[PDB]
Amino acid sequence: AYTNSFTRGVYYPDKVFRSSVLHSTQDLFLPFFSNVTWFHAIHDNPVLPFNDGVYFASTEKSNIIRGWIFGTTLDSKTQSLLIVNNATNVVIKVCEFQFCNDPFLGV
Amino acid sequence: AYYVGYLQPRTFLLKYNENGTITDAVDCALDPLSETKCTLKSFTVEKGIYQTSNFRVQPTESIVRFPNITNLCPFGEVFNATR
Amino acid sequence: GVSVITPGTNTSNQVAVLYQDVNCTEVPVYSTGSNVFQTRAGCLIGAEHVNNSYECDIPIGAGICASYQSIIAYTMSLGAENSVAYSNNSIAIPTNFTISVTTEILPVSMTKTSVDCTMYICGDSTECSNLLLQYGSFCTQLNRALTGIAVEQDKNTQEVFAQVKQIYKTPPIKDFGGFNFSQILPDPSKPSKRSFIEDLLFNKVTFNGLTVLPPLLTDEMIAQYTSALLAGTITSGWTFGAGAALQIPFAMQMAYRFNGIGVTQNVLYENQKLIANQFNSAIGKIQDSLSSTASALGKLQDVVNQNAQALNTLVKQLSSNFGAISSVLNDILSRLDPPEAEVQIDRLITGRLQSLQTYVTQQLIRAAEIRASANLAATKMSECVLGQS
Amino acid sequence: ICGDSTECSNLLLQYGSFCTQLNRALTGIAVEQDKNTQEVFAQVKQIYKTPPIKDFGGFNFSQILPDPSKPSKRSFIEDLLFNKVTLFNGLTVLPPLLTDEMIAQYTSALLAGTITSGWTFGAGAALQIPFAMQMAYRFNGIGVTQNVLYENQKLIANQFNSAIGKIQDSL
Amino acid sequence: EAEVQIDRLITGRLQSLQTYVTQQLIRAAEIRASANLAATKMSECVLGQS
Amino acid sequence: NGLTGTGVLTESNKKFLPFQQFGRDIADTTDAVRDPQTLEILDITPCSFG
Ligand SMILES: *[C@@H]1O[C@H](CO)[C@@H](O[C@@H]2O[C@H](CO)[C@@H](O)[C@H](O)[C@H]2NC(C)=O)[C@H](O)[C@H]1NC(C)=O
Ligand SMILES: *[C@@H]1O[C@H](CO)[C@@H](O[C@@H]2O[C@H](CO)[C@@H](O)[C@H](O)[C@H]2NC(C)=O)[C@H](O)[C@H]1NC(C)=O
Ligand SMILES: *[C@@H]1O[C@H](CO)[C@@H](O[C@@H]2O[C@H](CO)[C@@H](O)[C@H](O)[C@H]2NC(C)=O)[C@H](O)[C@H]1NC(C)=O
Ligand SMILES: *[C@@H]1O[C@H](CO)[C@@H](O[C@@H]2O[C@H](CO)[C@@H](O)[C@H](O)[C@H]2NC(C)=O)[C@H](O)[C@H]1NC(C)=O
Ligand SMILES: *[C@@H]1O[C@H](CO)[C@@H](O[C@@H]2O[C@H](CO)[C@@H](O)[C@H](O)[C@H]2NC(C)=O)[C@H](O)[C@H]1NC(C)=O
Ligand SMILES: *[C@@H]1O[C@H](CO)[C@@H](O[C@@H]2O[C@H](CO)[C@@H](O)[C@H](O)[C@H]2NC(C)=O)[C@H](O)[C@H]1NC(C)=O
Ligand SMILES: *[C@@H]1O[C@H](CO)[C@@H](O)[C@H](O)[C@H]1NC(C)=O
Ligand SMILES: *[C@@H]1O[C@H](CO)[C@@H](O)[C@H](O)[C@H]1NC(C)=O
Ligand SMILES: *[C@@H]1O[C@H](CO)[C@@H](O)[C@H](O)[C@H]1NC(C)=O
Ligand SMILES: *[C@@H]1O[C@H](CO)[C@@H](O)[C@H](O)[C@H]1NC(C)=O
Ligand SMILES: *[C@@H]1O[C@H](CO)[C@@H](O)[C@H](O)[C@H]1NC(C)=O
Ligand SMILES: *[C@@H]1O[C@H](CO)[C@@H](O)[C@H](O)[C@H]1NC(C)=O
Repeated sequence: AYTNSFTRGVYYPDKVFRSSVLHSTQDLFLPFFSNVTWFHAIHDNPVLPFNDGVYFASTEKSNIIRGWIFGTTLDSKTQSLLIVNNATNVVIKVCEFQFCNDPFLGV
Repeated sequence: AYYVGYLQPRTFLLKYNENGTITDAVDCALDPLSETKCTLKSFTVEKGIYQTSNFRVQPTESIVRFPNITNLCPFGEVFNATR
Repeated sequence: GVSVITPGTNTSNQVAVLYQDVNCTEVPVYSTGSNVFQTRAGCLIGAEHVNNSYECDIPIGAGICASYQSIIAYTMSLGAENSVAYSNNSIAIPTNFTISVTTEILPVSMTKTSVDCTMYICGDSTECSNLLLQYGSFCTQLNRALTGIAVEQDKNTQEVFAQVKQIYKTPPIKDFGGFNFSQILPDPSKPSKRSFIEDLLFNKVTFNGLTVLPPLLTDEMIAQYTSALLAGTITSGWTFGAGAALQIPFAMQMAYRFNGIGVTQNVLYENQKLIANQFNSAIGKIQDSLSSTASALGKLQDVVNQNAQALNTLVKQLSSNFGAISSVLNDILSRLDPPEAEVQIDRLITGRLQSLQTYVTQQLIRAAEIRASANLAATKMSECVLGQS
Repeated sequence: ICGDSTECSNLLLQYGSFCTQLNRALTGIAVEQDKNTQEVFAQVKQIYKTPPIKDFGGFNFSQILPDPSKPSKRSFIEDLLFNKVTLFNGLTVLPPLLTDEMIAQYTSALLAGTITSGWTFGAGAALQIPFAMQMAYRFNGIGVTQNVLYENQKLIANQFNSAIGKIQDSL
Repeated sequence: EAEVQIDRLITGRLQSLQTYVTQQLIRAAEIRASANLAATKMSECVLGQS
Repeated sequence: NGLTGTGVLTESNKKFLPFQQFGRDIADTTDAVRDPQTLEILDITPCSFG
């Protein structure tokens, strides 16, 4: 499915401070009034290309969305970053892991 | 349910607040009004005519011409000399 | 080039785009858009065509122009049409009259400014100062013009305002034959002693080696000059501009002024109340005309904006690389080896010198234009105030 | 200065912002020319037409009024003036806002107004008056009494016609 | 060395453009003064008497 | 912290969001810095000359 991103995707380009001034900035932004996909976590965890930055808008009230996995081949050959939330403190690592066709979590 | 976007190298115009927070953003390659706002460096445009940019037509393909130049020499004959 | 005709983002956000000098068969939302109208100055897409003709406000060119009703483009009409029934034995003579008041705004001077000769292009560096000595006497050449311009502006203002040898004060008792001048005379309540119209005019409008000098004539003295001129022209008529000041009642001064333009002096004496009422109504109307309606002071705002934009462009040019490897001199000096450092600083110096030369030339042109306009204003002050035209 | 080149534009971009003024100056001078011509020619709020029957006390204005047989509707002297004088790498010439027809109409309106209404149409509304009683005004305004004109009308008309013919021949 | 050649060409062309712009500005100013004089003359000699 | 310059340091009253480091107004002219040791916003004023 597809959906219209009306005006989302604006972030502070720098760490400078300004007050009441019109500033023109050329940088990486999500274009206004664009097309965004829409996955469903019912009876989706597919592989999605990065392509120099990515957006993410998760609006699930239930605490189901947990983390992300980044890589270039998804194998122990090359390092793969990992971010996992423990509901009280986030853990981030970078070393390799062996790919599993069904990524999961366990506590 | 998690939408996924893809960033692109665009140009934006941002109006900072008095406290330093971003309160308004305007694109710059969407509509002619957006380009006019970019050139004028303001969010309000008064009545009139404005010069924004210019366009030119890009070439499609390439051609090249040369004379017939058909003067083949005995270079191709010595290789087939009987003796 | 391309252009965008819009009625203002206030009213609506609908625009029509015009491609200049293009027989737009190869035009590529607005790839086709609304009806295409091919004109003598290119082609316009986004506005329809009509066969009517009015007076417009957004000129397009070649005798055609567009306006917002959607948006419509037509051919302008020069004005209303009327033919007078000329005959060889008939005349028309007026039987009534009206008195009207207009306005006219004239600029006389701008802000006095100066720029440091060496601080702009060196930024407190000894090597820059050492290398500048090999470029001749550009410093005095680029420094004398600004002082000349400042002196010219000061003399210009002094000669356009100072035209009375004394200061006149209005009598405390004001009975000017029924006329009401209380909206022109200085208000004692205001500490600055400025008229109400002056207050409305004032309220209507709103370092890297460069500085702005303060003008010699402050606002209070200019206001005093204007008040003296106005009191003199009310009380003494116009004889105070030639010799001494000779008092004259206002009614007989107006009688003389009517007699000057042809109408006999009997008319004023028989129609004093109507004239007074009409003058009061007009002077009341001009108050609301100046207050409610803005954009009546375009010239001064244009001059201020042009000067500010020029200064901002000059100060922003300092961040250019100018073909070197860095935009700051100190980092180049402290990071690189001298033999190519001379080349880098030479490139920076020549670029900045070019920018300064361009700025000076633009300032000279603007000063000449302002001087011409102020000379015209001074002539108007000398002719249409101290007498009759 | 580049001719649609990539590396040329990349090298040029590092020279700061300088073409902005190099274009705004030309836009300013174009606006100045438009304002100049509009201010010089446009000074009447209406358009006047000469009456079909023309008897201006013996004067002949045929060689100065617009000719109703040309596509451009121009007078004779304008035609001689137009015929007397005769004259793409990133530069363009913009057409003027006011075409020739508008200028010709403005001049014709001014001429008709000054012929018929005298000088009363430049200070309010247009007031009709015969031409002879306007020539009397104009002589009385220079110190010569109006008695001279009314007794020497034919001589003045003949001299004016001869002078206008002579200037036509000279042009 | 192509960079140096391009720099030389660019600076020469920029100098020529600046000269042309300055000359055009001077001519425009003179033309404006002449037009103002012509407008004043027309206003004070056509609509009245001098 | 790398931002080097010359001027005079004064006390300020402006408010930063909890993540900026140094402010500015226009044309790359810093006018407010916070000291990392104490996290207090300051003001830079150009050193006087004339
Ligand atoms: C901007 O920042 C200020 C300070 O953090 C916010 O607080 C306001 O400050 C002003 C000035 O003293 C007060 O008049 C307001 O009553 C304050 N508002 C609140 C909700 O505390 C302010 O809210 C911020 N936003 C704006 C738009 O001023
Ligand atoms: C003076 O009288 C003449 C003769 O009637 C007027 O000429 C006509 O007036 C009527 C009245 O409205 C108009 O409808 C006609 O169009 C006029 N004729 C022409 C050829 O235009 C003339 O208008 C009168 N003048 C004044 C000032 O009333
Ligand atoms: C000349 O015009 C003025 C107004 O323009 C006339 O004065 C008006 O007279 C009527 C009736 O007497 C009053 O109701 C109005 O209030 C008056 N207006 C003003 C502004 O005073 C005057 O009567 C006209 N002259 C002649 C001779 O009729
Ligand atoms: C001139 O006009 C002003 C403006 O109305 C008059 O000032 C008014 O004076 C009366 C009593 O003097 C006050 O009640 C009003 O409030 C005043 N008007 C305003 C707007 O404040 C003044 O009286 C007039 N002068 C003459 C001689 O008639
Ligand atoms: C006004 O002068 C014009 C000059 O062109 C006269 O027009 C022609 O004059 C010649 C010279 O006599 C005649 O042969 C032509 O027949 C005229 N043409 C027309 C169309 O009439 C015009 O006759 C003169 N009018 C008056 C009243 O003297
Ligand atoms: C860096 O270390 C200094 C020294 O301890 C800190 O300064 C003290 O910070 C505590 C924080 O609770 C205050 O209670 C003291 O009053 C501070 N003392 C002085 C002399 O400033 C400083 O906060 C530290 N900076 C950090 C952690 O960013
Ligand atoms: C893009 O967005 C439009 C409107 O938002 C929608 O109609 C369309 O299906 C989307 N996808 C594509 C491929 O155009
Ligand atoms: C998250 O919880 C797991 C489960 O006990 C634990 O092994 C891990 O150390 C925790 N990580 C963090 C960062 O708390
Ligand atoms: C020699 O003759 C053979 C047979 O026709 C031919 O294939 C070959 O190309 C010839 N060689 C040259 C150099 O002409
Ligand atoms: C702005 O729009 C409002 C409402 O349409 C109108 O009353 C006002 O005159 C407009 N002002 C300008 C400057 O266009
Ligand atoms: C515009 O071009 C078309 C063909 O592309 C041609 O038929 C037409 O005459 C041209 N019109 C003008 C005004 O050049
Ligand atoms: C305008 O008039 C012309 C000629 O009279 C005609 O061909 C055209 O259809 C008209 N268009 C409109 C919109 O009235």
